[PDB]
Amino acid sequence: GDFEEIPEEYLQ
Amino acid sequence: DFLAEGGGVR
Amino acid sequence: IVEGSDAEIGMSPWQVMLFRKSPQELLCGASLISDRWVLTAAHCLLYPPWDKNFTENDLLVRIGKHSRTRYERNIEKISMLEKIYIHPRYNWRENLDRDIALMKLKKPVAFSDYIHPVCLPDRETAASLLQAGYKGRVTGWGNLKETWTANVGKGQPSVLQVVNLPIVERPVCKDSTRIRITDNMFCAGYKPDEGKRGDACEGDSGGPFVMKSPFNNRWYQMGIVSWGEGCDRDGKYGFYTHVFRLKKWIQKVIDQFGE
Amino acid sequence: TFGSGEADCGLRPLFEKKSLEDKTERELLESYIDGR
Repeated sequence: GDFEEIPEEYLQ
Repeated sequence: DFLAEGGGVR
Repeated sequence: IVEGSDAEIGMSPWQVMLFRKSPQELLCGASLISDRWVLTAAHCLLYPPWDKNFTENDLLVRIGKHSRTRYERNIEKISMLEKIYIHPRYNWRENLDRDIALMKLKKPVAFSDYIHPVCLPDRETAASLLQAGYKGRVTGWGNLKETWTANVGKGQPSVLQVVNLPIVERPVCKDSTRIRITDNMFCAGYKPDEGKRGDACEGDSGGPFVMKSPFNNRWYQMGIVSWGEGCDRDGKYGFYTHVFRLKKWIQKVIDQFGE
Repeated sequence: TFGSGEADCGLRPLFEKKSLEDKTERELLESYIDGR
């Protein structure tokens, strides 16, 4: 589970 | 019983 | 995917990733059938034996991806779900029958060199292409091996994997398992005497099993990576959700010629 | 279902669309005659 960035806009 | 028969979802 | 190889860039533009928000975890694959509809295996979303019950706002859909983990800022597209649909007669308990789900995208996606939808079979294509013997192609970012030595390496791939594998006859599928095979499944893989390997494995689910028609030169999604006993075992085949028998349902819920 | 029509799915922009094959594809096409 080695994942990068993604715009926090999508993680809220 | 899937689990019993040793089955496994992917 | 076990015993597969890295996909080339753009080779399966309809491959979609099912990404869980928190914690950020790749949960399954999926396929683009349209600019707003994505088809997956239902047990990605709904598996009570492992307390697995997702709601439209838990997950995200990442479309256009090559790398498993990287944020492919310019290529991929990241989407929110409006509604999730699971097939009303999906049997997770007993035999995993009608392992299918649609998910509708809150907003439609723009098609590119890396994003484009697969076809859904019609009767003649199902008729002529689902034959024992004929190879399909499976792709996905799931586990490379059944089990591995912990912390000595990486058990899930860096990039999308491809494996081509042939469709086994019903009787042979049927006597490979003691689980209740239904006419909404197929199994696929190589025989032990075949001297070639490959399978899909956990996290590859929902990923499309496709065929290419030699006559119109197009790709059709014939199945959905569903279940199996372990991964890449001899005399053991992978089972897929036979999309063509489930297409009238997919009709009912896309309801294309409507509102 | 007697269903084709409208909207070009299946024809992959970097590949079919450009008359290029991918590396393992012909294995699939051949399995229809059974070879290689």
